[PDB]
Amino acid sequence: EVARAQAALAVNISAARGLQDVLRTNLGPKGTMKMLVSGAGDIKLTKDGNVLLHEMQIQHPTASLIAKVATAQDDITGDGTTSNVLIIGELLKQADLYISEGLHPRIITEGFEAAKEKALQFLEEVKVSREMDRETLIDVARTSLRTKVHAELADVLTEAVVDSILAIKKQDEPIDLFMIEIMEMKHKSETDTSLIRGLVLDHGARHPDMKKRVEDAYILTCNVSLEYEKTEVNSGFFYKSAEEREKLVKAERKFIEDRVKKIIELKRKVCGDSDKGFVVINQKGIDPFSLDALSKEGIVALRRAKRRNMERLTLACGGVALNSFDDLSPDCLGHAGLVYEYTLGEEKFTFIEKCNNPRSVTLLIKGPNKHTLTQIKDAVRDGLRAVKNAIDDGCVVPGAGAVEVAMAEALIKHKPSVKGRAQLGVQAFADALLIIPKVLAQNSGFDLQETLVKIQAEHSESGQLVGVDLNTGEPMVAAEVGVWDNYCVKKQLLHSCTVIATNILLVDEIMRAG
Amino acid sequence: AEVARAQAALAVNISAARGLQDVLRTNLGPKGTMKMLVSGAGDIKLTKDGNVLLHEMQIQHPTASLIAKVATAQDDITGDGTTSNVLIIGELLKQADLYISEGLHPRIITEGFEAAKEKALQFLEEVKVSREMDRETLIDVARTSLRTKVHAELADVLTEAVVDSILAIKKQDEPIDLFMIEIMEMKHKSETDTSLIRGLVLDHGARHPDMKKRVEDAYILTCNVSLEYEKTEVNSGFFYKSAEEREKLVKAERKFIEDRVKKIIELKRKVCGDSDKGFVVINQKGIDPFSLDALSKEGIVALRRAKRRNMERLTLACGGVALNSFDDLSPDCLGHAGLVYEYTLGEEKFTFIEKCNNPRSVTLLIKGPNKHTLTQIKDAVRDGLRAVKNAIDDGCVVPGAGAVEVAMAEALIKHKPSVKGRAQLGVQAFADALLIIPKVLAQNSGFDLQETLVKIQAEHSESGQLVGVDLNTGEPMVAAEVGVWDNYCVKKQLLHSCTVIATNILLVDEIMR
Amino acid sequence: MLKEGAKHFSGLEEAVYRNIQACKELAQTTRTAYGPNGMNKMVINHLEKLFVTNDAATILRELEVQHPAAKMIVMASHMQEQEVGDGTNFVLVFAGALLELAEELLRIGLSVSEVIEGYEIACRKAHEILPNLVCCSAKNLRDIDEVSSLLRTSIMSKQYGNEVFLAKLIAQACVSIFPDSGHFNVDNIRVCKILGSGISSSSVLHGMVFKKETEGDVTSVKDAKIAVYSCPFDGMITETKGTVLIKTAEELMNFSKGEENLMDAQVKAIADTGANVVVTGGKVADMALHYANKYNIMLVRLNSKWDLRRLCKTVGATALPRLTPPVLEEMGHCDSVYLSEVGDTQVVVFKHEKEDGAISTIVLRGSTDNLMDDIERAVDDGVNTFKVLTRDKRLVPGGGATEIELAKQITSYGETCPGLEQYAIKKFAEAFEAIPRALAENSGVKANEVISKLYAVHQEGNKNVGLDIEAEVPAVKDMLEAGILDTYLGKYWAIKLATNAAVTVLRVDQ
Repeated sequence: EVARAQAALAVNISAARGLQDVLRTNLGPKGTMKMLVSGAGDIKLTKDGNVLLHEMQIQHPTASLIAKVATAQDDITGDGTTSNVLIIGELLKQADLYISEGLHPRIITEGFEAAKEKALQFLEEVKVSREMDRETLIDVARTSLRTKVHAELADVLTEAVVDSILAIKKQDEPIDLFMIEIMEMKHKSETDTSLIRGLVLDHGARHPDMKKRVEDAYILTCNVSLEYEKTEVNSGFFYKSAEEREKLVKAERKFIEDRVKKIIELKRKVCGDSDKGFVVINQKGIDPFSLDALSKEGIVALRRAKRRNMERLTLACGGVALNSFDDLSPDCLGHAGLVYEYTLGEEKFTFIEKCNNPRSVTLLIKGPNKHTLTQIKDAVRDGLRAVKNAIDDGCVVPGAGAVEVAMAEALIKHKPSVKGRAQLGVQAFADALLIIPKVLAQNSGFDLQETLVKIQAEHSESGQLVGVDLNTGEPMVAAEVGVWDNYCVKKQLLHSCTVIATNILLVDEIMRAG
Repeated sequence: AEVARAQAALAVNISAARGLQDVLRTNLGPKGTMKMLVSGAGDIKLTKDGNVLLHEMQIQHPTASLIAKVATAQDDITGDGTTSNVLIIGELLKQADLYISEGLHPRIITEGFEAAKEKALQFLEEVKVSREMDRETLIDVARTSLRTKVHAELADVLTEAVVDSILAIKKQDEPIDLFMIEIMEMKHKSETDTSLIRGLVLDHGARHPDMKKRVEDAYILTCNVSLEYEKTEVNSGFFYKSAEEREKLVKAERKFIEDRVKKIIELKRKVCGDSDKGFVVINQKGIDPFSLDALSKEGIVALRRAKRRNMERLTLACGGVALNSFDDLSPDCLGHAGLVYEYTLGEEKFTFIEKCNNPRSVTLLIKGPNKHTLTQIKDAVRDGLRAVKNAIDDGCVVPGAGAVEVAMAEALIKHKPSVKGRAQLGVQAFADALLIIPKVLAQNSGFDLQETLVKIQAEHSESGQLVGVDLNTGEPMVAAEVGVWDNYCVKKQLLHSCTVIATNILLVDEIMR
Repeated sequence: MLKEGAKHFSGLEEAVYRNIQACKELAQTTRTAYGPNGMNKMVINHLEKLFVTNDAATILRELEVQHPAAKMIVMASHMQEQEVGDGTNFVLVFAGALLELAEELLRIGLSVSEVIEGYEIACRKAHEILPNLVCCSAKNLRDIDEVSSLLRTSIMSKQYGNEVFLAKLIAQACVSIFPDSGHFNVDNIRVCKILGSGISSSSVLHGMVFKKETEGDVTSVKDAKIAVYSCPFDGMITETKGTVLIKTAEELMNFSKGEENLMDAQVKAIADTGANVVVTGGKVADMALHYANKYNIMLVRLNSKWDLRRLCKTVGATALPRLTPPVLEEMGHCDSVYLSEVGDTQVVVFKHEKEDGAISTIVLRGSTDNLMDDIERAVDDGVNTFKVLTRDKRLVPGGGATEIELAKQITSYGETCPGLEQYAIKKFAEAFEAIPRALAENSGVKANEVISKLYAVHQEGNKNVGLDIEAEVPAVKDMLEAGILDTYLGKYWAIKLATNAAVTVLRVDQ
């Protein structure tokens, strides 16, 4: 099967319409929630420009490419992937009309280029070098969370967000590879979310109150078996020779009492007293008669620890894995400043904070253990990836449409490349910019024409970056509202839109192959 | 009955009028095309003209009834631009479709149309300049105005003929012609040939071997219902009430043939001298051959088969008294023509009346035996006679060919129609509907239609100069130095007619059958 | 959809109509599921077994849907049921008619976010005036009458005909013994059906009630250590082997001699280790039995899966089948072990009493289990209704009289504000109205006869409908001043959780 002269372009642009149309109410606080039950046949609550692409069982080849293109944007920005979907179908709308008038796509693609770098010239003009103060970091974190979840949930979470990124400035890191551990607490209300500087251990040491308050924690993150499986083999599994299998039994019970006695020599090796604590995090279960005997020695011994916690506790606190408890100095182990066993739900959740090195900060959300807990998981994830860009750049800009009409004023009125061939592509380019402020306010009730004439005048009047209030439908100045975008984010959505627009525009045949 | 009450009811309405415009998009230009039109009984007609293609034959559209109404008033007031008015409203529906396709009110689009006209009507005062009543000034307008309506080779043979016809007034203030309009078709060897002669041409001359051909100070005796009766100006039947009453009439009729040629020849001795001055008999009806002997041997140019329409303009052409009798009423009941001459070319004898007391009736002698030419060469006359008369009625002519269209659209820059932006809506679809006349020509030419249209705008913003689109290349050029100038009477009226019906379309959101 | 992509189950028609239409049909069976009921719901199961019930949590778990809007809300109805008792009937029927009103705002042309935030302002203001509509409290939970006054509404929400005898009997079976100062059994209140002795002869038996027949003599002491075993004792029968019917019967006698001395030592080692009662989830061996009578150890002939797990929780034992001589790793907790004849059946009675560690178990006696397993559903939410985790439960008007008390406030509050959220506050007061309109249609009159009066009475708190003639023609029934009460907390979550579900399911279009 082949796709000829008109149809190969037409399927590409028509699919970009309804993709943009369904993904309309997903950006900003006007952006509505979405569910998939047709991506995996499960009750799923999902919101992102990229994540909704990855879950839906799409067969149109353009949206499959955009899921690849916005992935490169989602690796840096997160949110803004749903910003990229809106501008593509609008950009394809104006240029198709010129092709509907009869025009080469390449001369418009030629006009797509010089229109872009004038906007890229305008991005240096419109960037606003603000400080990376916490309240300035709050306003970025407010508009990132209210895009995905409620504002009442956002402001509780915004308290926990902006403090961890100030902790990664202690490590002088502009990006976020650690301090991004999302831990989830068994609750029924997701209204609560706690911030722990160190880690959160998810277990509670079957005989409790061994040592629940440890002021001097010398951590051992190991996985030593004390409930050891005892097998008699002659073939690698159970065999028929009853004479042979009997002689191995006498050494099997000598392994359990071996690992109990090794704990006693290690406590006197590290601490020397009971005033200084000692914490054993075992990835496996521990004997409760050992948990009675270790509790009297001044040892708390946490059991059945998660294997994901096993590496991260070694990074921030410390403590390496063994299968013995041999005499080790505190140099071989790590340290934590404070250990407290917290309880909420059917499991005890031991808090472990103020590490040997506070390198990873655990974001502990509470919730009803639903997809709502999953929906607040990726919301704060994209909340952290947005303010990741804030530590990257120096210029935090009022967004939400403030730059969008400000570009299109300079593009249409001032021909950058006054030769008429490229200004045709400028007209499609500047009209592509209008789609984000005009339709979200039109969704809010004040239609698109009242919003555009207000924000074009006021920005041309003031020069102050008036944005759009997505909760009234009328333009309000985003500098005081706190709906802001980064200099890192706004470049890439301009970058990722243009390159993926031109190549699908410059096709003429889509042939079945392979 | 059935109802259609939705936005689709408007959507069917706006769809029909755009497609009918794109059929007429083939027309309107020297690079535009003639449209072949065939009647119900079949008749080949090659017209580029708007009203003839619209009002005569059309297909079933409710919009076709609507556009016939507004192109009537354009034909009523001006008689030109009946091609031009269709192309505006087709695009005017097109960009206005997009905002209701986005979803907006039909009335907020409507109200921006009125402010669009008012910002442009004041601009019509700016863009026109005072041009002269010179012949050569009207030469540049006529050949330009013909090429938008008819063909350029049709424009070249008529450029000298149309301008000299309308110039015969004495500052008569009228926008179209009334008595200059006289078309005498003629079977020729040349399909395309045009002769302008001052005065009225008679559709059929007459010849006797004793009849004169050139007469001067020709005293016209305008004549009608014929020798068989007497003192009649209208025909009559015969008495059938008795069998003898049928017979007694026709026995006397040959005596009245004698008596009425007697009154004519005795008036020629009295008024014309002996034969010293010319004498002309113009009979509406057939000439009996006995009187064809008696009149022509007197020295009288008698004429045969006139129209009663020709009788009425002959009263204006002689300027004196044009009768309808043969008998002697009074010697001062004769109009005066200083020169009457019958020139015979082809199959038909054509009698001219010249030295007119009123230079108000001229006649284009129209050549061509083939009807499809003879229709088309006649169709170029009537639109040509009215449009140039609009140019001489106007003291100010607009420079045309699309140069105003980019000029107003830049001058319709927004935030000046700013009340809620709903006025910015209707001016914006208006400015894009301005550009169709540069869009149609570079479509019909090379130099792709919107690729060079923005190049017109880039040059027009430079120094405010009026730049147009070439009729043969599609290349940018100044409209003033080239002289591609449209009628301002078309251009002023064009804003009114295009505004009101696109308003009326947005008032129609329901259709019932 | 125009292209090959975009797999979705919602859209312009389907999100506006069919999501609400799916929530309509689930709420269609719950029109009469809270308060006075004439409504009954027969179900054959995934087990394909005939049952009739009036608890939606039993119905909705049998119900399946592909609509995620219809799927999500029944989890929030569980969240109220996990927190408070009955009112899980209310969460679906309140939010169901709530969303139907939201369609009408979408008929007009209102934005969805205006409809989203509209009920949210209405949710907060109603939660402000709601503790001002607290009319009483459980001042004495030790009193039988004040406890039974709360319980009559929740039993009525399963059946009006058994609201009064059971509310006494539950207080007679003592949820009253909990101070509720962090004291509430969730599985030591577990209702024990005893077949026979028809449903008005249902009785009271504090501490763990086991229907299984007591085999052997009674325990040596009531302070006995309780040994809870999965299958210690067996019973022998076999069939034809690999070569059919084995070559002798001597090894059958040789295996039978050691089998008796095996279960001789099993009852002996339990007697040696201190446990004087054995719990057998498997059957009873005869050779095990006649040594257990001399050892004075009480035996249970058989136990199900639920019998062992309550014993492993309450006593604290470990359940494993002993193919070895058993030792005590079970740590017997109950200090009183009785045998009682409940329904003329040998009933194992375990018992201990503590301040915040007591046990008090509901037992029912009825001539039909298929009747009595629905009667316990009236008990199931009623016991959890006592879990407000407070003594003074801040009692509000029962029956639904608070709904018209609230709806007067909310549409007045909806009139005062501006906006397009303005209309959804007024529609929120209409959402209180739909439930007594649906109940009065089971009472036997039209809704407009009823709902005119309950708005016209005044801020009163008392005026409502039951299922009497006073419910029908005057529409005035003392569902506050005749032993009909509801608590603040069950009313607080059921409005809250129905709001957060309906706001959630409204935004989605995919």
